[PDB]
Amino acid sequence: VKLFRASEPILSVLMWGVNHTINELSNVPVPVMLMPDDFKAYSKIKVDNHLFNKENLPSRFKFKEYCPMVFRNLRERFGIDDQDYQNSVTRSAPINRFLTTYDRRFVIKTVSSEDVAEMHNILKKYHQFIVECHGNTLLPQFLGMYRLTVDGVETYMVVMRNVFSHRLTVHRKYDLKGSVAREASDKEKAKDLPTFKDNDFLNEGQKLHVGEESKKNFLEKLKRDVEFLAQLKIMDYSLLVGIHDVDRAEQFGPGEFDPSVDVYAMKSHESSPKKEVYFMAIIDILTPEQYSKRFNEFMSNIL
Amino acid sequence: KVKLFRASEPILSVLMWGVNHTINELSNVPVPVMLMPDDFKAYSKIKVDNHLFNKENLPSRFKFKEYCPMVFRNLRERFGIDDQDYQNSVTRSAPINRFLTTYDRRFVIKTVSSEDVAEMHNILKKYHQFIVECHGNTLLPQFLGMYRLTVDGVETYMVVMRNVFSHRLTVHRKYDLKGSTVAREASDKEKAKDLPTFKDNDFLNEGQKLHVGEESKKNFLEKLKRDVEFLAQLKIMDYSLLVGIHDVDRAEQEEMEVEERAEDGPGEFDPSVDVYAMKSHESSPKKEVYFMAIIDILTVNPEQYSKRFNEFMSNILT
Ligand SMILES: Nc1nc2c(ncn2[C@@H]2O[C@H](COP(=O)(O)O)[C@@H](O)[C@H]2O)c(=O)[nH]1
Ligand SMILES: Nc1nc2c(ncn2[C@@H]2O[C@H](COP(=O)(O)O)[C@@H](O)[C@H]2O)c(=O)[nH]1
Ligand SMILES: Nc1nc2c(ncn2[C@@H]2O[C@H](COP(=O)(O)O)[C@@H](O)[C@H]2O)c(=O)[nH]1
Ligand SMILES: Nc1nc2c(ncn2[C@@H]2O[C@H](COP(=O)(O)O)[C@@H](O)[C@H]2O)c(=O)[nH]1
Ligand SMILES: Nc1nc2c(ncn2[C@@H]2O[C@H](COP(=O)(O)O)[C@@H](O)[C@H]2O)c(=O)[nH]1
Repeated sequence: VKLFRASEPILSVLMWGVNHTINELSNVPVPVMLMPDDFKAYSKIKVDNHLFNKENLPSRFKFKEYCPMVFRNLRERFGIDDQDYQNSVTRSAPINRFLTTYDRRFVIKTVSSEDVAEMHNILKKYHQFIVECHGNTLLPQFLGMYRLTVDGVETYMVVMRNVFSHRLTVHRKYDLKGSVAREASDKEKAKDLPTFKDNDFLNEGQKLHVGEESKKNFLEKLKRDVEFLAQLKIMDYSLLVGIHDVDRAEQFGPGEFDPSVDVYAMKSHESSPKKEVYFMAIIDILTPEQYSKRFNEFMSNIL
Repeated sequence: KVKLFRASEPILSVLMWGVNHTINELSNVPVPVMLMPDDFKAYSKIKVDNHLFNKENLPSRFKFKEYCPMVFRNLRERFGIDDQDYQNSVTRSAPINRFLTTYDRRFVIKTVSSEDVAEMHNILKKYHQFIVECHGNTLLPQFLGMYRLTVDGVETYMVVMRNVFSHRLTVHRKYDLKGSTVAREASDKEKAKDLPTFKDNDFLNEGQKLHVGEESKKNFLEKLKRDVEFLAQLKIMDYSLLVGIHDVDRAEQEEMEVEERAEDGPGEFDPSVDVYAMKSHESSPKKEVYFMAIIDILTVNPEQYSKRFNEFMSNILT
């Protein structure tokens, strides 16, 4: 029994919406291949309830899903069961725009009209790339795209796999581009979880010890990714890096995690100083050669 | 577990889609302690525009309206119908025949007019009360859902009710009885149909009689009494008693000829399912099952119509 109780009616519509579309899809046969029209397709539902079911939900609202067959396919290729996706969004209000499902597995990002256009723009190629690389990639994993209409207002959302662990705490965040010079602001430098940048990183001497095992895979991955982003003539994307300090945690065991769920996590190396878990993925790709090449190096340095 | 809502006509796919949709939604809605007055003016309305998506069985564009859903859910409960069952009966496979039956013959789906839906609203509060205080024991139509479908910009109203007839037992003869003083008979056109709808004068001509025996006759006549009086209270007129007769032996042979043909439990029913069914008196000639319900509830005035109706239906059985 799902009430879709959330701190805000937008979020209730979202939960209602994700629940409705996933159910709907469960009655849609899984096709032998995606078709070009699936890339221009959408489900639209308009709800108008008179004197009924008002407790958590608005009486009137619209919910639109973009390209449901493509995103259902992406979920699969990313190793994600539709029923778990649904459960993550609906069992409980997502929490604090940049939201997270209650179980921290999926990030829910508000985006713009042009963003959604940019997405349509790259979606066939992005899909094809996901196929070719068998789901293994540092790129953002796009799970669903949606427009909500509440109180006459439209709101676009993209749902992604969370870069960070969902049960492990992060002690560092470093947004990295590799160019110029970027730093953390005074105002921000004193927040609980500071979003440091390139220079703040190098001026700390911070390195990441994953061995040459993990580094070989990671770098091979990184280049094919940024090459793809470049071939798409895209840029200004960062490498989000999270650092979890095991020991500090002690102040179901520490450092323990499920690689199939925390897809970006990486164990520290034997021959390494402190014991930690790193999280590394490419974020912010919705907007060339020079940027890629550079970003590729700067990243291959800290490691 | 996939449901395609495959059907001969888009309207039917939409119906299946809608009952399925509204039942799931209702499942995330607490069962109230009691119904509230707004519940009697409530409705749900969904509007779908699919673009290049999910077009095999459903239209791309349609609307589904459920009237007073909280009331009808509660009605289903008081008639001992589980929502899952109802949903399955409607959605597992297309209704068949406007007048439809669920593929499993448990429920009837009648296409009705805007006026009908209006009349349903007029009487809905009192009907519910009357169903509460007779504990669901009535010859009246038992209403389970009311819907408006929209396909190709055309509106279609439907009411879902329980089948007057058994869902297993075959009917071999049926009558529509009113008791009117006017003449009422089966047309020449009708008589040549497979299962003709005979009328008042045909039933009398045939010397027909229904042998239910005294304990059942009383329980029936007591239902009829409050039912018609209730209908009388409301402005209601010109409803009929639907009478279906099932011949036990004839069915046994028909079954027999059904196997032999393919080659190339004894006149009983569940009274919690076949709610209008009565066995024949243990002293009847032929062994029989009857089904008897009032239908169509949406000079002579209602009170006198009821009175007429009553005395006739009372002389129909023995
Ligand atoms: N916990 C978490 N934070 C993220 C993730 N992706 C991006 N972020 C953070 O959320 C912020 C909001 O997005 P942005 O400000 O870059 O538009 C980002 O700057 C980044 O610090 C993620 O997957 N998990
Ligand atoms: N008495 C009553 N009639 C209604 C109500 N809602 C719809 N109707 C009637 O039912 C028919 C169809 O209404 P519609 O739902 O198509 O607007 C019309 O005759 C309309 O007046 C209601 O809440 N109360
Ligand atoms: N659509 C709609 N129609 C109504 C509603 N209330 C009444 N009607 C229609 O208006 C007629 C007159 O209302 P009444 O005088 O019987 O209360 C009803 O028989 C019904 O057809 C309503 O709330 N919604
Ligand atoms: N099997 C079955 N037939 C019904 C039921 N109610 C009405 N009918 C049939 O529907 C017709 C009467 O309603 P009509 O659709 O003409 O208004 C008659 O042919 C009658 O036999 C029912 O509950 N079950
Ligand atoms: N009443 C009755 N009729 C039968 C029986 N067996 C066959 N008949 C009838 O006799 C005719 C021949 O049936 P058949 O033997 O060809 O199936 C058919 O009309 C069939 O309905 C039976 O056991 N009882």
